[PDB]
Amino acid sequence: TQVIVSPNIAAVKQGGQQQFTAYVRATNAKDHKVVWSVEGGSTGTAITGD
Amino acid sequence: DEPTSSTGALTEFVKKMRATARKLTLPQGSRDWNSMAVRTRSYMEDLHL
Amino acid sequence: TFNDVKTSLGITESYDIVNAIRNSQGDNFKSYVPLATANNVAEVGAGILINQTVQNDFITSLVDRIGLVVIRQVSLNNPLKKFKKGQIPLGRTIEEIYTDITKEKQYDAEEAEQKVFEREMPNVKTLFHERNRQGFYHQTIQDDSLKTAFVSWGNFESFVSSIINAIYNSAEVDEYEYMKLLVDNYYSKGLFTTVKIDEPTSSTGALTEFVKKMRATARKLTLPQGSRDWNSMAVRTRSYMEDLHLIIDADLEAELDVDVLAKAFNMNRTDFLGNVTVIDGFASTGLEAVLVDKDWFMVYDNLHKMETVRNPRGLYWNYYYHVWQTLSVSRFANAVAFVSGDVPAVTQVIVSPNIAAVKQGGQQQFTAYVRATNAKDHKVVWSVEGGSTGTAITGDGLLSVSGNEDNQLTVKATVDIGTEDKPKLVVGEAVVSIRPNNASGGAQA
Repeated sequence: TQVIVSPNIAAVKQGGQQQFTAYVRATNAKDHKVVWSVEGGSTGTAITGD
Repeated sequence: DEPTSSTGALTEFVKKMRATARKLTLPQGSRDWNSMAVRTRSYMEDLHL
Repeated sequence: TFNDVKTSLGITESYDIVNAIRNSQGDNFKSYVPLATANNVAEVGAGILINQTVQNDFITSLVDRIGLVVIRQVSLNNPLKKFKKGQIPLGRTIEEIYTDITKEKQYDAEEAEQKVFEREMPNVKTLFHERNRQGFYHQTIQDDSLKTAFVSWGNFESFVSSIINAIYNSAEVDEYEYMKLLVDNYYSKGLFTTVKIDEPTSSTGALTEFVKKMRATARKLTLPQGSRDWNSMAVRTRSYMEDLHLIIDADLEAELDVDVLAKAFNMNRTDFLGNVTVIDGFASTGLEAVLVDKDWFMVYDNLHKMETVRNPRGLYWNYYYHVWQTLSVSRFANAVAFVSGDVPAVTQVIVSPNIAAVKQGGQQQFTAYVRATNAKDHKVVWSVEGGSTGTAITGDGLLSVSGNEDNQLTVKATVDIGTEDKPKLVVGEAVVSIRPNNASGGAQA
């Protein structure tokens, strides 16, 4: 039904790294896969898996 | 889910907490929470988390 | 005395505001353009260091006088003096004793017939503090030559008083640096219980993830049953919430102050839960927010002695203010250092009472207490380095010495972390002396 992202508001230092956590809110326990992405910013600003 | 795993899993734990603690203290009681399965009733001043 | 000098003496002068700039551009320096005496104010308006005898502008034979003397006074106080615990006149060493809990046995009346007078030793760990610093603050005041430098008696006394307050400030400056040094000693020796955090300066989630580990450890330290961990001796001990002292620096306050509190409708729920004190130090790397019991500090005193001599040939006094202290750290109190950055997998392996004193042919079990930082790994590897030919420790800590065992032993509890090609070990150690048996000895059937 929805996805909740941990640290909904984040304020990260340049060069810093904030670990984010997805919380998939569901009914059937299929343990669904998350694709992480990021909008805006440079080429260097890129999210990894998890 | 583990409530320490996120903030979104934390509030989900609280909603399952407060819903359950209300069920234990309904005036009509239930069989669903003992292990002798009797219609018992708890009170809010008695529940210890 | 002095001959000529420049006015800029210790001045590096990033840019010349006087002629090279204010006379030069039509820029933001236009507010200083109409000032007629600006080239004088920019010259000596920082203060000068060498005083000339400037003549008078009209009667050139006259001189210009010092119109005011501003003796400026400072009072320097140790922020950690509330952790100081007393004074020792006689003696050097402190014997801090902890007694620990013991193990239950089962009731059985039939076995109790023959084991009335059986004996069971208590579990007592002790540690030791001894006197550390011996220093003095030499100062010399030559009162009679200093009468040439003043005109008022009220300024002469306020200056000679100030030099007496140059020591008693330095005795408070150096005592503070020694009480910070006990923290960084205790981290360098690897004895805090490190809670791995992120650097709170980077992301505000990493700040808010740090407040959670702060309040948890504070609640964990003060559980009424106590806890075996959180100290270096590994005993069950219980802290009081009024006795926890969170020692942060000034930057980590303003992170909590601007970010966390400013935006907290309920201030007491993200509070640090300690008696927060502020430093500007910890000196090492990643170390911050040391959360200790007040019994952690074992700072005692030995001598506060101001001893004076007067040279009568040259009219001066010497002021030797001796300070002798016992600056040390209890390990029976429990202490947490929230270290950001990368910390090892295992910080220390605490072992059993390290004074076992086992008879030949006897046995002794040695309990390892691994201070792991992250979650889980790390089976302990045991070792009997020391005497041999009979001395053999098992996979648990049983020693089982010998009949022939004479030399003291070094029971090692080894934990392998890291790379299999360069195995970094965290080796905890325990000592045991071997007293002779003298019965069931010699030869045997």
